[PDB]
Amino acid sequence: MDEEIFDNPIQKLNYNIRTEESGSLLKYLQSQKSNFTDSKKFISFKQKGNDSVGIRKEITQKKSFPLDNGFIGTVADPFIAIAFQISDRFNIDEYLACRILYSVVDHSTTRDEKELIELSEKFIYQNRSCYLQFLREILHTLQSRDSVNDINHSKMKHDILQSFIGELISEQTNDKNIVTILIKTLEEKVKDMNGTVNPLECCFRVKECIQIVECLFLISIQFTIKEDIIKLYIRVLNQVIEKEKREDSILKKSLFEIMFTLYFTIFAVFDNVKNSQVFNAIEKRYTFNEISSTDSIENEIKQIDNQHPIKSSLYAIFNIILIAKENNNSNSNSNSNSNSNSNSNNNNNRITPENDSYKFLLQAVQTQEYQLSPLNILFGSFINILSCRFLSNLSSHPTKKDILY
Amino acid sequence: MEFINSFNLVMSNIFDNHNNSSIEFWRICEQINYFQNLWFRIHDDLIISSFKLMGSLARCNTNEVFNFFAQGSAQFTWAKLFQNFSSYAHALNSIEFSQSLSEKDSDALSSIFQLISRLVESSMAVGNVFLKIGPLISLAFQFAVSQVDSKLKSSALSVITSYSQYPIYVADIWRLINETNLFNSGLSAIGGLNELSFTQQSLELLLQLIQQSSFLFDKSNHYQESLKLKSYLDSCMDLFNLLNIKSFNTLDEKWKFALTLMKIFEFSIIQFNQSIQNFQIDKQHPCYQLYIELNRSQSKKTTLENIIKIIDYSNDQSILIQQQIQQQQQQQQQGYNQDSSRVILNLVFQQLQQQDNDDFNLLVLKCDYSRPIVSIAKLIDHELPAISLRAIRLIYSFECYTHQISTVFLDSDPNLILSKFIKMMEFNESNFEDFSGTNYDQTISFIRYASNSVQWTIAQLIMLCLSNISSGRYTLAHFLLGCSSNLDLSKDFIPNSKSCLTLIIKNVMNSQFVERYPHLVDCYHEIIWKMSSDPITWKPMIKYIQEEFPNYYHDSLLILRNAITINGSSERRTEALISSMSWVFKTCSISIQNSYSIEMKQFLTRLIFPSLMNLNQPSMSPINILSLYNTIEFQLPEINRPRIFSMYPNLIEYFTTNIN
Repeated sequence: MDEEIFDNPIQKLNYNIRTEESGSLLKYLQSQKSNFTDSKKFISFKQKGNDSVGIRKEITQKKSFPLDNGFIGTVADPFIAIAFQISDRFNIDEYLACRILYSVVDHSTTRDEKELIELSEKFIYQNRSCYLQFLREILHTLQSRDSVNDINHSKMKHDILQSFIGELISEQTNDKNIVTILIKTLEEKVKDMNGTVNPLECCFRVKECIQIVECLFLISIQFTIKEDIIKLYIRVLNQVIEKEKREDSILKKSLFEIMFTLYFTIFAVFDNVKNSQVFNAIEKRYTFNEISSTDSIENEIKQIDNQHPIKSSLYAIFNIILIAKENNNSNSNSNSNSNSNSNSNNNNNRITPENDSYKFLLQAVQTQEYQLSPLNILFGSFINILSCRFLSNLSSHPTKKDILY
Repeated sequence: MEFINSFNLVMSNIFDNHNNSSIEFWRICEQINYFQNLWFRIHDDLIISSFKLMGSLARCNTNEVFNFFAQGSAQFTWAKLFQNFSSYAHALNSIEFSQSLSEKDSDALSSIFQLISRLVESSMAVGNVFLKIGPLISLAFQFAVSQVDSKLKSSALSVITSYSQYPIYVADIWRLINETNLFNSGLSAIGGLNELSFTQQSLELLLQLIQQSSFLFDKSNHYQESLKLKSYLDSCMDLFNLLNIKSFNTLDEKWKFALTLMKIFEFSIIQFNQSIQNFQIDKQHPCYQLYIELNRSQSKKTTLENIIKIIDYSNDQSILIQQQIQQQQQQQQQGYNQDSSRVILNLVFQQLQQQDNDDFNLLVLKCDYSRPIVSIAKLIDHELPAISLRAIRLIYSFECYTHQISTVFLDSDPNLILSKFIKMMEFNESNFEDFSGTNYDQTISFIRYASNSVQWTIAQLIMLCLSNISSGRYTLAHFLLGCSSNLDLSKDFIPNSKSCLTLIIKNVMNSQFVERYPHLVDCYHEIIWKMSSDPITWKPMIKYIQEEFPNYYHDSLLILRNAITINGSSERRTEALISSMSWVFKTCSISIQNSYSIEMKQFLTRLIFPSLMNLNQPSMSPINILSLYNTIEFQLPEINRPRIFSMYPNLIEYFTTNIN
């Protein structure tokens, strides 16, 4: 990582996807698996080692540090002081802090202490995201139909990329698993988000939180998901709700886009329980997601707060999905006589229209075009209930349900 | 009905952007019979939103939305909607003729007019059936004139704008505008914040009309109507002078209002320039007033003054956007200011493209530019190449009239100007994917053209200011190449500096730059040759080659010879590489004649004339005199006589041009 970040791993990824052999792409992804399976690298540099009190003497007494290709960067005492201040201000390893300050002196004309320290701050806050964006561009290479035409001539590359993320998703120690790493990283990056202490860091932390949920979204329209990861998505969404309630107006748009894309990640997991299909990373075939403990997930949706319209809209969606799974399981039992009439009442009491639930579902669709295909899958499902239940029951002396529907 | 209205309004907001995801959505709605179950017995409160959803879908599902209200199965149908419109119009007309609507009616007739406009935006064939269901244009004029809501006036006027997209209706729409006097309110400087939507739609109607009516610039027949066009253009000029005084609800409204006015002026000056023949500037032309309020030295000075403020403010904005890209998810709000800046740089270029002309200079033979030039030069490194290339091609014409952009840049900050040319001349190897694909999309190609034209236009700007040397003159070429800012050209270059010269030589010795851009390398070598063959600068130049670039005559012959040797190249790559190879030989010839160094001794005796005994020293096809000769291929092409000279022998000297 602390070497690889100067090596532009996103340009080298895109070369590995376009121009390289499948026999090379497979090697590069297998080494990079060591950055993805450790939640301390994935969006964080090499934080200070215990004997910084040795390393700072070594740098001061050599007056040099290691660059790449074996080069020994010889440096004056003011550069060593600025690199030590960068290493303190951000608590990073001193040999990285010298390399960052060097690259910031190469790629600028500026020479006041503060210019080099803000350019280093911006280098640190942007380039700490390298593996999140490396994962994002693989996930869009797996998602676009269009680069999938270019790659169909070499389709073994798409099978390799789908197998590679399949190994990050199949992984059995939950704490290595890339979906759990994205989840935990979102929990802490959202938790400690605050524009009133460093607004520059907070804007990069917002971009990181959006791109974490984008990676979770793309994974949830491409791969099968383990039932308790769905329960984690609902818990992080509830923590974004309790963050949104507390932060000022400025952060509310960014928290709302993070919150909506998580809400759509939960819908993407759920449509794959009946209509869509995704790559089963354990069976290496396409399947549905299975949901076995309905009443576990329903009691996670019940642990969302009662003040936020997301609760009743997820509860409406979940009762739509329950009724969509029930209305399959009826049809094999068709060799049974006459006695169905009683049960009709229950599956019409499940849908009380709680007014402002769908008003969140409106306000949050002011969002980005990569969601439009999943949005049409939501709307095709949604239109099925609008046509079959609501338009079919509007009365010509409208009640307090008809004024609602 | 809260929930169904809510769903319809967000589905409207998606498909309004011409978004092809509508086509899946429509077929899904048909398979679920959703539109039938909605419209067979729709309820009063659902009407407004359901017609907005249909008016969004009507952009890309034009035929299907039209057929749905034609098939007669729904609670609304085209003939029944036209019966409602004519009933409401006759009710307005008879209330107004008795002196000599609800809010839901307004927003519903507004969204039904919006749908009817959309079914004409995306189909003349549907408009050519609507006019057979009733007199829709005349009904729209009645709703635009009578005392109704500004929303309903603008949505009725939108239907008139979508019929004025087709010249066959433009003459009768224009007749009806001048009968109804509509623009005598629709272009009102005085009209308030509530009338801003009717003002904007009237400017958009005027823009859409002029783009379809050359007859409004005529005075041989249409003198009665070009006079009326002037009355509307002179109104648009005080609206543009008021553009920093009149109020808006947002900044996006202001820049859409600016962009419509600027595009009226852009097309009005094109239809002025296209009307001048054989010196005869007709002083009755409607745009001759706009030409006199632009080409000029309270509101009757602020026209050019407000244009210059938008050139200054587009530099305030490019500096603020190169900062705020560190935060902005906000690109959607930039575009109206960026396109207003692009149209301003088109219009200034269309004031120069009457003086970039022999007829004007042959007319002159019978008869503070620094701030404008410098606020254009600050846009050389603009984030859109279609603005950068406009600033550079404006500076090209401005140097042709003056030969003094050299002093204007020294009077300023020459560092902040020269660094913008350098920032455009720096080679990025990653901006590359091959032009070998036959499927030349004009959209993607115009962006790649606007990119790669920048370095070509900077190279040709340096070349012009080397071809136009009366001896000893410092020029914008000498400025860009970094010749001494003391004007004396007989002084050495500054070593390790960045000028365009330091980049020209370092791009020439990049083999990928030579393989990708051979005509730009031929041009770059003609710069090197001219700076090495002028009687003043040759000594500074050849000294600077020997002090910072001593390999230059080996590495350039190596790279050019290899780039020629690549089989499957085309005649126009081979052309420029062989032209470039002549310039290397002649530049080397002056260096040998006047500056014979120990590197030149080693170059001749180990590479060009390699004496046999030297081959046995392991203690340190080659480029020898004979391997150089046969790289030029002295089989010249046997030029066949053009078949057009056998069709038009009387036009040979008209169909050729002498390069001199």
